[PDB]
Amino acid sequence: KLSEEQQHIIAILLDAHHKTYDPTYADFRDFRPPVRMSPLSMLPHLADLVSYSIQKVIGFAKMIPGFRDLTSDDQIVLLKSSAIEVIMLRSNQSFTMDDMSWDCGSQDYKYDVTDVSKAGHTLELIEPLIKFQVGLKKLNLHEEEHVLLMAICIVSPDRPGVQDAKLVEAIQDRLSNTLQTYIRCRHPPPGSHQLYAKMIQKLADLRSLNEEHSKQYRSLSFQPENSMKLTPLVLEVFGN
Amino acid sequence: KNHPMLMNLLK
Ligand SMILES: CCC(O)(CC)COc1ccc([Si](C)(C)c2ccc(OC[C@@H](O)CCC(=O)O)cc2)cc1
Repeated sequence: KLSEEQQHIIAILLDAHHKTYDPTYADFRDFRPPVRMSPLSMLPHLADLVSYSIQKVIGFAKMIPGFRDLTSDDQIVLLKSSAIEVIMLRSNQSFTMDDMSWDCGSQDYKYDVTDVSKAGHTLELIEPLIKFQVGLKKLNLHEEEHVLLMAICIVSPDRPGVQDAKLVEAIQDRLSNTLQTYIRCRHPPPGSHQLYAKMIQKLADLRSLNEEHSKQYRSLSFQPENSMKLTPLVLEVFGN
Repeated sequence: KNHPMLMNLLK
């Protein structure tokens, strides 16, 4: 059974997600407009969406119990390394399996594989990305499990550049033990069937997606005309 | 490099 401490962790993470995820998508009007019908016509809009999402991921991470107690250098390392993965994870909430798209409230803000390719990305990323979204969606995670998985993703001690790896691991262990205990005592069978191992495998998949996205991001952002279309925060967090 | 925007969002 969940301890009071573990229940507090879950409550904090649910609150953190709800303060940083807007299921009305009301801010999307502020982004540069999507353009479809120009191999990069969607780059300005999707750069703004990604930048917006980085802000949300930072806001979520700062609420993870213990995260703000790490050194600021480790906080930065963890966020720089995990941000793209948490974006991929949190985007699953808008992903719909009926047409393999991210539906953010309106047709203008419904993104399919063509839209992602129109930000410069290729099938080498988009195909595993869609496969990941479908696989994650088919787990039918409780929101508790979803916010625990994002938190575990962020506080991973094996990220490159982490200095106090043992302190990071201590936070992740608290979160992992909370997730395992939640699955065992609150996820009804058979849905709990190897759910933890499957969620861990999703973290492995996100590492592979991270490497491919970074490879394509580095190639795209190396061209100054493309970097010009990004945002200051994207350049700072994803690299310049 | 420095990460002032990331750092400000962490405060
Ligand atoms: C150089 C181009 C570059 O590489 C970097 C600019 C492009 O990178 C990308 C990264 C990821 C994606 Si996407 C998995 C298709 C995605 C989908 C929905 C999102 O948001 C939905 C909700 O989570 C917001 C609601 C809220 O948070 O309130 C966010 C992202 C697309 C482009």
